[PDB]
Amino acid sequence: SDKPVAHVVANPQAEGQLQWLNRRANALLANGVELRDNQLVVPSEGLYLIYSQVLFKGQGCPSTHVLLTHTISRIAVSYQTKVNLLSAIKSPCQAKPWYEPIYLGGVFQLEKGDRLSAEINRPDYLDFAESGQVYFGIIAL
Amino acid sequence: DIQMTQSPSSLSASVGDRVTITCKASQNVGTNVAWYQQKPGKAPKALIYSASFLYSGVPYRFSGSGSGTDFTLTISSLQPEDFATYYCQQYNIYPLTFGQGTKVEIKRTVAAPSVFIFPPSDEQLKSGTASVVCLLNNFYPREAKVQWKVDNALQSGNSQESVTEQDSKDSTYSLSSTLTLSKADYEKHKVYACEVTHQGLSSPVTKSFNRG
Amino acid sequence: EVQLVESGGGLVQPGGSLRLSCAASGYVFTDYGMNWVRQAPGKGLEWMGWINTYIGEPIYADSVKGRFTFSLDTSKSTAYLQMNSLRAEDTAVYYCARGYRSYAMDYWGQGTLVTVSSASTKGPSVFPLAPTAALGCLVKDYFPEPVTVSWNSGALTSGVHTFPAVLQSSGLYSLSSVVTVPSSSLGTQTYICNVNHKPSNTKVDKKVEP
Repeated sequence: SDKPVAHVVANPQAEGQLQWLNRRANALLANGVELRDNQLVVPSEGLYLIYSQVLFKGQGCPSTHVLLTHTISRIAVSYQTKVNLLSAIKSPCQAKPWYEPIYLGGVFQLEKGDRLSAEINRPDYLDFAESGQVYFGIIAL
Repeated sequence: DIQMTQSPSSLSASVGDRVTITCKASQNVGTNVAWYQQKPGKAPKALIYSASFLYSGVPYRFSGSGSGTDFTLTISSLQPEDFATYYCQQYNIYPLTFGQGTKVEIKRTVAAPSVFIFPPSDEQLKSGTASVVCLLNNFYPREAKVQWKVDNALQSGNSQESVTEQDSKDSTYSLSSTLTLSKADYEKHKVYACEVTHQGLSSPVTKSFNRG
Repeated sequence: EVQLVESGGGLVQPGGSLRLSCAASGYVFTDYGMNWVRQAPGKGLEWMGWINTYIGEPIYADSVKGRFTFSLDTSKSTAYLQMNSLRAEDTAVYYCARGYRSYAMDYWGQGTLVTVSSASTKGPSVFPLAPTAALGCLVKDYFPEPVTVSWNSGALTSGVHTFPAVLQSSGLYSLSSVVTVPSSSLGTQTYICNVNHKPSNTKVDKKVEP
């Protein structure tokens, strides 16, 4: 179809890191959306559904309070400003492993050439082990 | 202008030790705070951003924390190569401002210096001044005393020293000493000697030579 | 690989004028702003300013306002620092570092040392220190700094010690670089230290044997 679209994914081999990946089955880069420096490039002005999900996993809890945070940023072409659009926080800890997912979703108007960044603070805590657990995506509407 | 004050201003720790340095901001900067690592005479390497976020390819043992005014950088397990100076920075409002830096030095098991002595290059003597060099190699801790002796005559005022920063592999030091005199006083007295003392060595150690 | 490579620095004379270039590679140059940070010799980090690479507008710190100016050649991916009316107090390593507006700095230029000084450049001298065996070079009587030393053009790093320069009574610096080798390697393999001094005249290399 004709709308700018992306659904991209964490990279299974990417070593302990969040690397957004469209070369995959059931993954999308289309209609001018580019993946540049691990960010989504908005090809045109409009309204975009933006969404991301990360799934964190620990084995047990180390002795610090852990704050897992997951964030989608808009880098505006002209101003060159990084700004929070979507952010959520989780606090997993207070033998056996734990799993905290985070979902982010929303509708904003984006200028052509704007960039979207899906990022988290602790890549050591990231589980992409099976598929569909870590993904970044937008489609214009 | 937002102050950033790191504590301590420097610290020693053993390899494997948890290490904390703390940053306090003269105003609430929220989470807009970043930590940098500068190894000596290198550019800064970006470590953490928006106060907890890790930059890619940066080892996990690094964790940033805090919000409000107080922030802490934490090295989980200290490593020989974590030897560096670390700067917190606030980007909340202009101008950007940095902490004053915190030196992180590694503590390690005692090492005794390798002593080498260097008659000056003939090419120098030709040009008319002269230099004798002593190399203390790969030792710890940093204190060493280098006595320049020419046939038991203890020199002074005439010689300088340079010392390395901590080698990021083994966390040791190395010393270069230089004894300068013109060719006029090259041939001057009997021995050209270098005596060294370090608390890794059995008894005070000279290593030497003579001319020609 | 993102790369900021800087140059233009080196000796100047007081009241003088200098332009610094930060040449960026490996990213879209107009996708990020550029920060200018200077660091005094051994002191901490001072933020001079930021420039938007897309629309070209800079922002200056109050101290540096107007006495320095930033500019761009977008098309060659280089950012500029114009420095004028330089005082001895201005001596520093100047850094370009990439970042968004009012945000952190991910990539830093290797830095380049500006020396504001009345004196004139002095090219190094260079001398062999001839012999587990250790050996080295010595770089006497040069001003200003920096000086870099490689060995075998960079094919020998293991064991290389390059000392910080002392300041001699001369007013002139000097430094030595050494390295240790095995005691059988003497006579067989080829060891030559390669000394540069860029802000002045030079490149040099030196053969070293008993």
